[PDB]
Amino acid sequence: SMDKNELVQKAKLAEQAERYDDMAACMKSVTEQGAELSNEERNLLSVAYKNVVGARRSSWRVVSSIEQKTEGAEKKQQMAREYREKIETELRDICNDVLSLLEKFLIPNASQAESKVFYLKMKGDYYRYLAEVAAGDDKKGIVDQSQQAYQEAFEISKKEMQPTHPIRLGLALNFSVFYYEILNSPEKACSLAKTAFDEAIAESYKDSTLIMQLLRDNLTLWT
Amino acid sequence: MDKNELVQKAKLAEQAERYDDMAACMKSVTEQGAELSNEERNLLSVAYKNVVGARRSSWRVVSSIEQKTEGAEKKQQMAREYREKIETELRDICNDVLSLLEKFLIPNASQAESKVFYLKMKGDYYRYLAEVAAGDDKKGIVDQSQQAYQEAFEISKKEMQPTHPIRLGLALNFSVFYYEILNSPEKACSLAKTAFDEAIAELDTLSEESYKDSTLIMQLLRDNLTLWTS
Amino acid sequence: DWEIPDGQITVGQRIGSGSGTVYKGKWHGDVAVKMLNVTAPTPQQLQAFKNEVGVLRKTRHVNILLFMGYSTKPQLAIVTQWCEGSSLYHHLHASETKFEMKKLIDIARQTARGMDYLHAKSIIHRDLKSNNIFLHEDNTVKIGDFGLATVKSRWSGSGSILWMAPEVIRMQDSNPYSFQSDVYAFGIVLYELMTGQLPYSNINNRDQIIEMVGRGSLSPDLSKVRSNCPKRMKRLMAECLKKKRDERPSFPRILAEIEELARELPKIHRSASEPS
Amino acid sequence: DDWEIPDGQITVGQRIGFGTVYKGKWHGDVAVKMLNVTAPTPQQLQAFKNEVGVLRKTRHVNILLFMGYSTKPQLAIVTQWCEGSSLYHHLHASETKFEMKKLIDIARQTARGMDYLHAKSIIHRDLKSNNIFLHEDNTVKIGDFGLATVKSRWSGSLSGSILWMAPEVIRMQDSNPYSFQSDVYAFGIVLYELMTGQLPYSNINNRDQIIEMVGRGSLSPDLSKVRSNCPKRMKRLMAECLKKKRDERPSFPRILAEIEELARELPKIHRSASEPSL
Repeated sequence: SMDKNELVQKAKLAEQAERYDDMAACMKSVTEQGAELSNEERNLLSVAYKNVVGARRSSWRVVSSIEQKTEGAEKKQQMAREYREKIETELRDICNDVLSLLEKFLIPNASQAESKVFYLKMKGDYYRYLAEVAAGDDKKGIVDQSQQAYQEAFEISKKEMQPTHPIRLGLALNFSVFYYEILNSPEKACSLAKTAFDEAIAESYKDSTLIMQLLRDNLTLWT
Repeated sequence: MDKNELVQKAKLAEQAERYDDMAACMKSVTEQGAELSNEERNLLSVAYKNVVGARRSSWRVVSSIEQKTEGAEKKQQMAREYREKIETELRDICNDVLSLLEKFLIPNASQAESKVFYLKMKGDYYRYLAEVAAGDDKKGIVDQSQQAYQEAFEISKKEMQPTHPIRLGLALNFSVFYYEILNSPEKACSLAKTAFDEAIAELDTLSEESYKDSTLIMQLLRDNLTLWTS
Repeated sequence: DWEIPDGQITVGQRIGSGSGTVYKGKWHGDVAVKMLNVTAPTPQQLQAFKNEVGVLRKTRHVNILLFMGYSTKPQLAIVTQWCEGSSLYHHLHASETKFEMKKLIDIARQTARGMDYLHAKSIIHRDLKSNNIFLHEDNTVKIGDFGLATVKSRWSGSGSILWMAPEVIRMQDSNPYSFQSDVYAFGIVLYELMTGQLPYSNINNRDQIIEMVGRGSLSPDLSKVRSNCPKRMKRLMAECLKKKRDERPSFPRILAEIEELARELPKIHRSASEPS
Repeated sequence: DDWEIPDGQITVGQRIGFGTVYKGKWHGDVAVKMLNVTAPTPQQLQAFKNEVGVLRKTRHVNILLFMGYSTKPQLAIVTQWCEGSSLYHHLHASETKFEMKKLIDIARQTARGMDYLHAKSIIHRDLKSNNIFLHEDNTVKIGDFGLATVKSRWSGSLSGSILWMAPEVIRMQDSNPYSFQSDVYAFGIVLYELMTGQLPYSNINNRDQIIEMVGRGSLSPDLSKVRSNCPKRMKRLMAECLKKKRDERPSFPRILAEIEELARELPKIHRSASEPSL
C-alpha cells in the first residue's frame, strides 16, 4: 500500500533487520505492481523468499530425521509427524506463492535472456523444494514440472552465456543436484556437473571461485 | 493438549529452531497453572529469550540506521516507522512474558530458587522494555525492573551460595542493567566484581557440573569487567 | 636473567587457581601471573617452582603459552602473556560453543604442534587436558600450566584424571609418566573435540573410573564421535588412546597426519545447492 | 647449543622478501631470515651473534617471537610465522580502511612493545611501519632486530628508510645520535602514518634536500593532515614524541600510560554480555 520505492526501501531495511518474511511481503507487492524488476529488486526478491523457504526446509529436515528415530513410541511419532505436516503446509504455501509470482509476472516480462533463465531456474528450484517433501501420487507431476522448467532454462543457458557466468554455473549446480537428489540418476548429474566445472576452469570474480568449489565438493561427494 | 505433549512439541520446536512455536507451547504449559519443573522453566526461558532476542537485534539495527540517516527525510521516516513496528512487537512479547510471570509463576514458587529465577526474569524483560522505552513510561519501567532485580538480589544473597548459577546470572544481569540502562558504570562494576570474587573464592568447592554452570557465568562477569574498564 | 623486580607488576583481579592462584596483571601491557599465597615457601614448593621456571625457560613456540618472567620478592610468581578468551574446556563443556569442524581441526593441529615442540625438547607435560589449553582471541591455541611438567633425564620427580593413561592411573611402578602418557592425554582431548563431551559420560562416580581404565575394562566410547568428524581423525585418536603405551604413535607423525588432513577440506557433509 | 637448531630440521620454503626472509616448516610454520653467503665475514658474524643475543632477551606478545638460530648451512634466525602484511603495506599499498579504534589499539601495542624493549635497555634504531607486522590483522609484532642493541658504553656500529630517523640521527653531529628518544621519534612517525594515512613530507617536490631540512630543523611533519576523528590526546602525544630536541620528548612508560588511558575514554563498540540461554 505504498510506492514501489517505498516498498524497496522497507525491503532493504527488513533485509538488514534479518526479518525475511517482511522483505518477502514487500517484494511480493513490488512484483504485483506489474513492472519489470531491476537487478537489485530481482536480488532482493530472491534473498527474501530463499531465506523464508530455507528456514522451513531446515526445520523440515530436522523434524523428519527426528521422525525416523521413533522406536517403540506411537504418540512421539504422531507428534513429530503432525509437526512435519504443519511445516509441510507452510513450505507448500510459500512455494506456491513464489511459483505464482514466477508464472504471472517475472518470466513474461523478462526482456533479456539472463532474466528469463534466472526466473526459470528459480521456477525449477522451488519445484525442487516442493519435490523433496512431495508425497508420491502428485510427486511425479511436481518432478516433471521441475525438470521441464529446469531444462527449458538450461537450453538457453549455454547458448547466450559465457562459461564463467555465475547464473548458469548455479543453474548447472541446481540441475545436477536435481538429478542426483530428486530423481536417481547419478550418471547424468555427475556428467553435467563435471562438464560445467571443466568448461568453467577452461575459460562474479569471487562468486565463481566459490561456485566451482561447490561443484568440486558435489562431485567429490557423489563419487 | 496434554502438558507432556506440549513440553515434547516445545522440545521439537527447539530442535527445528522455530522459537515462536516453542514459546506458544510453553505459554500453554504455564497457563495450565501448575508449578513448572526445572526443564519446563528452562524451556520457557530459552523460548521467550530467543523470541525477544530476534526483535532486540532487529530493533538495534534499524535504530542505528534511523539515527545515522541524515539527508533523506522520507527514508528516515520509513526507518522510524519500521522501528516502531519492531518496538510494538518487542513490547507485546515482553508484556506476554511479564503477564505470565505476574499472573501464574511467582505465586506458585515455593522454594527460593524458583522465586529468584522468576523475579530475575521479570527484571530482564522489564530491562528489555527499558532498552526501547522513551520518556513517559520509561521511568516506571526502569523502576519496576530495578525493584524486581533488587528483591531477587536480596533473596539470592540470603538463601543462595555465591556459586549458585542462578545467583551468578542474576548478578550478571543486574550489573548489565546498571551499566546499560542507568548508565552508572561504577555501581555495575562494583556489583559484578563483588559477585565474581565471592564466587571465585568458593569455586574450588564444586562438582564438575556445578563448575560448568558457575564458570559459564563467571567468565561472562570477567569479560564484562574487562570490557567496562577498557 | 628473567627475574622481574618487585613493584613493577600491578596485580589486579584474582581469576582462579592453577597447579598457586592466578591473577591478572599489568607489565608493559597485560600479563597473567600465577602466584603462591604463602609467606614462606617450603623447600618442596620452592623446588617445584624452580623446576617449573626451568622448564618454561626452554619453551619458545607460538602454540605454547609464552612465559615472560618470574618473581621471588613478595611471593614466588610465574608471569606469562595474557590470553583474552577462555580455556578449551570452557568452550567445549561450559558454553557449548558451536565450533565448525574446520576450527576443531585447526585447534587439534595447533595443540599437536605445541606437543611436538615440547617432546622435541624432551619435555613431558604430564597434565595435558582441555582446561590447560587456552584460546587466544578465539583463534590461537596456547598450552599452559607446566606445574607438573618436567624434562626427561632418567630421574623421577613428584581431580583431573580423565586424561590419565591406564599406566598412570594404575600406578604399577613409580615412573609411569612418559611421552605416551601425554599422547594418551592428547587422545582424550581429541575425544572431547570430536564428541563435544567428556569421556566416561555415563559412569557418574569418579572413583570407579580409575579401576576400570587401569584394568582395561573401560575405554572411551568412540561411537559418540559426530558424523562430520573426518575418519582419519577418529583413526588417529584411536591410535593415541590405545591401552598399551608402546602401540601409541609419536607426536611427529601425529602432527604429520593432522597436517595432511589439514589440507583436505570437505566442506560438504551432504550435497549442497547454490546459495545467495 | 641453547637455542641452536640442528641442520635438517627446518624445511625452507618460498622466498618472501635484511637477509632474504623465507617461509619454513619446523613444528608448524616459521619465518627464517637467512644470509645467502657460504662463509660469513667477521662483521656479519658479529652482527648475527649480536642480533641473536638481543632476541634472546625479548619475550613479549608484541615482539616478533625469536624461536632459535642456526649456523650449519648458513647463519639463520628463525621466528614464528605471522599471517599478514606489514603495517606499511596495509596503510600505503592496499589502503586497508582501519577504524580509529583499531589505530589506537595498534599504537598501544607498539608502545607496549617498545616499553618492554626500553625496559630491557634495548634500542631498536630501525623502528618503522615496515618492521611492524600484523598477526591475522589482530596483533602487532615488532620485528627485524638486525640493527638493535643493548645500550652499552662501548656500543659498536640505515640505508634509505630516512623518515623514521630523528633529526639528530640524520646530523650524526651528536656523540650518540641513536637513543631511546630516536626510537620515540620513529614511533612518533608511525603514529603520524596511522593518523594521516600517508607517509610524512608527502607534498614535497625535491627529495634529496628533505634530509638536509629535517637535519637542520627546517622540516617537520605536517600535523594538519591528521584526520578529524583522531583524538586530540593522540595528536598531542605524537607532537610530544616528534619535537626536534631529544630532551623534550617523553619516555615510553609515559607514552604507554597515556595511550592506555585514551583507550578507556574511547566509547565502547560491542554491548554488555548478559546471561545466555541454557
